Amino acid sequence: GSVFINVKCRGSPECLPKCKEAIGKSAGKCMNGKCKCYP
Repeated sequence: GSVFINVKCRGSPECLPKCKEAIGKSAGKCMNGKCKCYP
């Protein structure tokens, strides 16, 4: 499962820097309006 973060998004690319800062990897997607990250 992905790591859920409380950061809203309208597409997946914007999540990559948010994920990198939250969990340390530029790996993620926007799902149901919030970023999901993969450590």
